[PDB]
Amino acid sequence: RSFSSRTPVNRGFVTRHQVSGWRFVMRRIASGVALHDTRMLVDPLRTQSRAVLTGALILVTGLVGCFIFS
Amino acid sequence: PIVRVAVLAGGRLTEMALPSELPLREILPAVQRIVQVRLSLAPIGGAPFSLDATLDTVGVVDGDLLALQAVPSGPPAPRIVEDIADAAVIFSEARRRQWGPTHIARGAALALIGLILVGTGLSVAHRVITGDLLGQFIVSGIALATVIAALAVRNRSAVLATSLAVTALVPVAAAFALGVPGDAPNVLLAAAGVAAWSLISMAGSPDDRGIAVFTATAVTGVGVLLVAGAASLWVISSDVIGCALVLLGLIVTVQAAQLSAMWARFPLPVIPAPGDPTPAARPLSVLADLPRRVRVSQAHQTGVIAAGVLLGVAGSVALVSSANASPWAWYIVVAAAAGAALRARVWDSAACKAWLLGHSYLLAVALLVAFVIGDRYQAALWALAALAVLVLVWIVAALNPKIASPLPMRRMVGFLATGLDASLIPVMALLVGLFSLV
Amino acid sequence: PIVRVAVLAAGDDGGRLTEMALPSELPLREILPAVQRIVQPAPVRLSLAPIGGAPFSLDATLDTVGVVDGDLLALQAVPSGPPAPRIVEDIADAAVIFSEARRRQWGPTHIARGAALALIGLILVGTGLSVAHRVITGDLLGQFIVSGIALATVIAALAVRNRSAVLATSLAVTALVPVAAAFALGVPGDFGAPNVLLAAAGVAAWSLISMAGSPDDRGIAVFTATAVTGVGVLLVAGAASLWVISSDVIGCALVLLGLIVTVQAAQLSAMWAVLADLPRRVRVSQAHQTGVIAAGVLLGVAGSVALVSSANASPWAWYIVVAAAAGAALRARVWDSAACKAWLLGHSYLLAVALLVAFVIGDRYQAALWALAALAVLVLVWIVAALNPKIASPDLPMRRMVGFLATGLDASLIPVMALLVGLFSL
Amino acid sequence: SRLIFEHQRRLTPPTTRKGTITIEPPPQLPRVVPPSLLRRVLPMRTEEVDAERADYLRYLSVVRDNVRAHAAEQRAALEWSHPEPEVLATIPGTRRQWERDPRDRDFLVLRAGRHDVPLDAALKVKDTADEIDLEPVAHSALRGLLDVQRTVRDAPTGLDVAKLARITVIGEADEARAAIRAWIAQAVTWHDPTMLGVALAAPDLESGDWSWLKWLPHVDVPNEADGVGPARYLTTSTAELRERLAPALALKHLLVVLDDPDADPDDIARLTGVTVIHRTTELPNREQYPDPERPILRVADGRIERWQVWQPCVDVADAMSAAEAAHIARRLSRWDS
Amino acid sequence: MTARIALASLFVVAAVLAQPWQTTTQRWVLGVSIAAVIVLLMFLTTRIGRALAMVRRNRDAHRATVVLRVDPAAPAQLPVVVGYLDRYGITCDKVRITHRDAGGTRRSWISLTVDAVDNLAALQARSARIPLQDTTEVVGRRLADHLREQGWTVTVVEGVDTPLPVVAAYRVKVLDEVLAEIPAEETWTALEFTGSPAEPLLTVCAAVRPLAGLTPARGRPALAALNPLSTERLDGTAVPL
Repeated sequence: RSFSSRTPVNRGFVTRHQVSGWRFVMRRIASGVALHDTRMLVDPLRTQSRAVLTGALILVTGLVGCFIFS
Repeated sequence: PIVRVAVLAGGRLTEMALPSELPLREILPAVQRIVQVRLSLAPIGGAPFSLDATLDTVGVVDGDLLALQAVPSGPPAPRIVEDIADAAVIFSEARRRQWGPTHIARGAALALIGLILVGTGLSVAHRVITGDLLGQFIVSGIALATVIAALAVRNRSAVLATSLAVTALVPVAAAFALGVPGDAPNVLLAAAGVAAWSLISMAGSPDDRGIAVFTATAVTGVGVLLVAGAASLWVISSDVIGCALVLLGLIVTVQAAQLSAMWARFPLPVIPAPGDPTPAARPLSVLADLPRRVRVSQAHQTGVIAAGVLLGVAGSVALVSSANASPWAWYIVVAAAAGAALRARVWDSAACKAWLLGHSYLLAVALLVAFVIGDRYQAALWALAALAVLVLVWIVAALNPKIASPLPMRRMVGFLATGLDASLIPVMALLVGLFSLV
Repeated sequence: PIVRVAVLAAGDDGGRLTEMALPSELPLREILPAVQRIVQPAPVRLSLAPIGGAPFSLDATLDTVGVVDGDLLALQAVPSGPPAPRIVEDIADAAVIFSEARRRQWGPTHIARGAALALIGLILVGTGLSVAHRVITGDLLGQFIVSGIALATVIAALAVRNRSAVLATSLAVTALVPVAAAFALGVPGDFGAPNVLLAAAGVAAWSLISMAGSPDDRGIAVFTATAVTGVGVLLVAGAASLWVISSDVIGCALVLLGLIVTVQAAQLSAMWAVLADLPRRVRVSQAHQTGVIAAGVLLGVAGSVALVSSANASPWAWYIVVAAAAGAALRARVWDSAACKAWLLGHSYLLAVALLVAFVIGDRYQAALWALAALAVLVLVWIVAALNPKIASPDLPMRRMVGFLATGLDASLIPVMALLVGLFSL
Repeated sequence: SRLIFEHQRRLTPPTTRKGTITIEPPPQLPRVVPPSLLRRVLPMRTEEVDAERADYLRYLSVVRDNVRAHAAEQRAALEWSHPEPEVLATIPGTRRQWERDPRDRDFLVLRAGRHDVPLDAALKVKDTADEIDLEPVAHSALRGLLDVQRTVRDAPTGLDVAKLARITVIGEADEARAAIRAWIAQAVTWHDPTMLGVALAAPDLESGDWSWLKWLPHVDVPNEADGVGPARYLTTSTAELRERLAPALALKHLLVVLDDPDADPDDIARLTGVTVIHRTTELPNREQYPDPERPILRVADGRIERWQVWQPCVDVADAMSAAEAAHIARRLSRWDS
Repeated sequence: MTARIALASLFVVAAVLAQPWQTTTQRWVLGVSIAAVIVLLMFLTTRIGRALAMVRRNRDAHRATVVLRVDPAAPAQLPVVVGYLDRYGITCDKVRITHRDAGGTRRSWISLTVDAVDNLAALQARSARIPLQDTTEVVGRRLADHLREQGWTVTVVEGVDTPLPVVAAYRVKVLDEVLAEIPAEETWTALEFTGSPAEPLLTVCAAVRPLAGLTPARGRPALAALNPLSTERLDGTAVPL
């Protein structure tokens, strides 16, 4: 059918899984010293940070949209 | 019928084997001969025996610790006892010591803190108001003496050390501000001095006392440095300093716990590769230090939130307080204040919630003192009225514990709390004129 | 070779205190069954302990660890068992578990402290704003807003008296800043002579109103201190406003009032207030003593500033400020408590600080550096007295010499008061 | 004479749930793709695998709490049945002195220190994946769980003297006798004189070092008088001790401790309970596969290192002094049973 | 005596600034200053105040005492009674040994005074109320048991005696010759130890119904404090033994 990731028994480069898992751990620690629950059903810190990031995105979008209206 | 006991006589107890059912008038000379006035065998803390009663009459069993002592002069001394009921105030009369030498140390420490504060204030007023180079020399001398005092006593006291290091950053921040002549471009060096001294004294610290006063001054000094750098080199108005300061407060208030857990130096995750990692486990020497690092993380988080509030009021008082600025500034001020009040529904420590809910109070007080120091005296009464509404909405939530007890309503409150900091930075683009420059 | 002690066994119901004759020169594991036989039935392994200290380990006898014949020994436990620290390796669970020593619940009891602190801050900053409006412009809204919020905080500190008694006393304490600002801005003129009389009268009247209607302690020392201070400034401004011109007899009059109410503090505090509720009355009388001594220090600093603030200061005044400072510092040895000693020792510190403030405000900047030098000398002798402990067994006839110096130096400034005010040269 | 003892039934100890605690295996590293850039410009992502990671770490926190409850229950049972050797001076007067009946799971086991016992629960994770890669954080967290919570921390430990039949102790002569006195006091406090006995052989014994064994009711034989006390077993030679020990060995246990490093160690055997605790001079070289019986325990400064090949086996030992064991044995001479 | 040094220095500095002694304005003040410095010099005005207070006299429950009548008194029982100034956490303020030589039979009393302010919270543990008298009787019973044990006999009494007629209560300067020599038909002698029995400090008063080194007491409280049931301090400064 398919081939799952298998390694039999007998350098350094960050994969996508290591980066995503590191960011999940760093969003579990920072939701452990802030919310004092590590269940991570919801996480409001990511909501605040993505709110500020979409604010910067709306700034960049309006700036480019005024650059084509210039 | 033999009872073997230990008889105390220089207090070396021997081991004897007395006969039980004989009167003590014949046992006592042999005991005085073996071990060493009418002497008699008494139990410890008791009366001596009747000298003609046998040992299996009084009730001596194998293993008692008798003692040779003289018979008293007739009374039994019946060992009175007074029942007491509140003994915890006796021990509390022993911990509550008198004047002693442990009060002179606290008095001299408080007197030294008062010396450094008064010597900063007078010798700043001797340079700001009028005077020659004599004024700033005292500030620099007090600053360098207090730095070497707070760095020399870190191993002897560690409580007077952190107190001298907290007190040290008012003559440090005053020594570099009016040290260089000129004017402002002088808050760059003062912000650098208070940030550098707050980062030096955060190195050799215990678990607490690297609390909010150090990392809040560090993040506040770094933010004021990164804002005043854009004013020292370029030329920007008050509508850029306030925007950059409020934006910096929003940035390091939102990204506060990530920055805390990065700055706490936790035992970093050992997330492995999909190849052949087989990584070593965390040893038990670094796992037992963890309840110290959690407290350091909590103190750093409280300080980062407090520095974000101090920066978000430090530029909020520079956007609109000059003279009748644009209503985009009067929106950004209320937007940062209501945002820092809405973030208090997120956190769970009490000091972070207090510093976030006190941002509106600090904003009203700072706008009041900036309307007074700017000589307006008409919007100052309105800032006092806004402070009155703030104290009223504190009181209504306090004495009536139904309003302060939190399913679509909370979702709408969260939607407002995300809409405010989503719409802040576009209004920051409207305000400075960065849309109009393109 | 026995010693007679009395052991205390407060474990069962209240406690038992029993005198006994324990044999010295015998290790304590041999005589603790005797104590546990006498005092307990008339288990962690219990040991004798001095009250206010570590328990005696059972290796040492009563002689080698030093109990004087007649001591009071408690029956404590062996000092601790070996504690087991919790150990977790998931750092998020270590952040939620090891930070539970935080009392981190918000609750409806942090909002009460926040609301009380917010109300106190609002009262203080409204007073500050409207005074700063009044003392730099000319308006009838300064008196209006101050007399509004002062009446508001008096009514809101009298009517909450039988509801909290912690917000009531603290609100009445912070209410005498707007009362002091509301009474001092009536009949404006050019700030006058009797504006300080009206302010001191209002402060003393409100302090006596709130002290005679006070339930208990925690807020008697501040009210007694500001009451005696207000009555003293009232009795000086009564001469400075009604009697004569009072050029600089105000300073000697205030230092005389401070000296009288400091050396006679016991008689004033006795004048202030079958086995009774004496644990309350002792605390009340001690608070009254601390208040009267604090008022003496404050009146001494006030007159000591009013003498030598201005230029061409007479050298009798510069003697008498130092003599009052050294007398009030040498009166620390006669008072038993800690706060009275602290006020009498810090009178000189408060004098140096207030003289520095009075030289900055008076726009001199030439003797304010000398005020900083005197403050540096005072904190230097504080640091020298704190570093190596010299308690007052030295420093038996030398204590009599210090007592003679303190009797003379408290008496040497009484003729200099009459010499400075021109009473002798009439 | 003496007092009397009656066999009051034992108090109920906190029951240990030594069963099997199974953990579900970690997920099998689901493969996400790079986000296919038109999907990145449009507004199994990382959100699905992060929600699955959070579900597995919630389950792992639940089973970590259950394992910590198992460990606290086991340490409560071990601290109830092996107290620190200052608590056992309040024991021998109470109703909990002669308690260890031979049907118990802790009978004739003698406390010796405080080290990491291996948590008798199973802690078995069920896997059938033939070398499949697992999810990296969800496998790293279980790999951190299965070695930190797998062992209890410092907990009261015991020499199982029911099945040792000899003990060899090496060390300095007044810090090894502290350990011998400590676990022989643990032996003489808990078990009745109809269950164990204590003998001794020493050349300089009546000198405050081993004299505290006068008062014990265990050291007596049945039916001798000897003047002062019945027989006391406190002899000086070694074969002469065995001549005194003739009817007692031929099941009442014994702890026939021998103190002299010379003079024929283990002359009694080579039995079935005569655990002759002998102390010697120096360590062997390549001693022949150190048995589950007859071991060799060097008493260090604070550790009791078992001779294995130094595998210290006890992190912090307990050291009862001379007068402390004198107070133990003097408060115990009243009761006979 | 700071107020009298103050007024004496006031009159002396009034004399010193009165140098031009002319037309009797700066001569009357010189005469007043040399006539008022001799009445303030301070050991004479206290005699006038005590005489006026005697003319005024001619027109508690915070300190509780226990008394014990010891018949065969001795100096060797003075240690076990002087240790009760601070022992068993009760800190009695004063310990008084009073002999009465009325006739020939010397009657000896022992008085212990427990305060309630000096050991306020040492009594607040006994009950929610303060049992002052109930613990002063406990200290009295403990001293009675201790003194009856060591050989003497002691009995608690409550109606003790009359030290003054309802006569001459001198004070001594602190010793053994005066206490063995101090006539009339009734003589009283009282030693009073106070202050931390590692180094106690005593006063001694003595009444009769000047011998060698006595001092008469002008102006009575010193008689009314001399009964063993007094809660007072036998006024006069104390020497360190």
